Amino acid sequence: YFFPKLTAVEALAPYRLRTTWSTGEVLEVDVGDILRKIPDLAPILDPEAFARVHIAEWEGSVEWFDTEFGRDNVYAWAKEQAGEVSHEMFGDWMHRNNLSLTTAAEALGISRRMVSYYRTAHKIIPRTIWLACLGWEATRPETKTLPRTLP
Amino acid sequence: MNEYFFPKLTAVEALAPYRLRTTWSTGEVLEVDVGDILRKIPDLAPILDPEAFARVHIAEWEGSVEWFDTEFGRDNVYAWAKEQAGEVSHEMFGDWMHRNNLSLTTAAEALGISRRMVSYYRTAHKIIPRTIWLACLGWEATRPETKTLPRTLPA
Repeated sequence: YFFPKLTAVEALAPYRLRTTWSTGEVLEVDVGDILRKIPDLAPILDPEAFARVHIAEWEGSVEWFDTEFGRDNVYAWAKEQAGEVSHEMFGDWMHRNNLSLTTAAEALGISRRMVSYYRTAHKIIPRTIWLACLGWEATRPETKTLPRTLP
Repeated sequence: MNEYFFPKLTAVEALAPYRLRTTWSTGEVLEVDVGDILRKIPDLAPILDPEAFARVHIAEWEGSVEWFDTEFGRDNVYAWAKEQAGEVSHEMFGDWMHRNNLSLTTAAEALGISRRMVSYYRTAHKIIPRTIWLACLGWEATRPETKTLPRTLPA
């Protein structure tokens, strides 16, 4: 799952969006690259159709014609474009290392609850935690204790 | 499917009746005769006056080629300009998709090209090569029920 709720979206100058969330966050995000990448999204490149952006009823997604972008993906891209670590980066770290909430928690030295919060975007990911994720990847396998230097 | 037309009409100039010169955001400068279409729509008869024709411009906001009232959509004018030069228009290509009930997926599969390239051709983002249009017509002539294509046309 994904914790934040989208409460507003507004089109700026193509192809930038302003998104407002239940967390009180107001985040901007450029969706130009994805609209140019995916052929099916071509009608949205027309500046009059782009301006038509709204929240979809059922799904809480960013929509022009039909639920184009899940709110979770939009939230991650905004974090990433802003130079922060997104819940998707954290999820990718877990998936590529075949970690559960439990083994991720043990990997990082934090609680299971905290791992869940990071993966669900319930809590923003500190720089410290992402450095730890990479540090953990750089020190595999699990030795008896952590090394004094990088291998 | 919804429509997107990539080129923007950036200038229109009345030449000798009834030819126009059109400039586009693609860099293209294309001439096109509209005399035949004007003659076929009784409501457009006043435009046939050389003085009236000379007053062609781009419609405020709406963007069509206009004399009195948004007469020709820029996308149609672009298509006619291509067709009159003996080139394949995005409308010919879109008509081929439409009359065969094709999507980006089934058109791409039909022709053996990418969905992106189908979209580029459809939306006038890329000029359509002669080879591609011949392929559209060949596919229509055989409409293969399998992936494998026949050695000859059907009888």
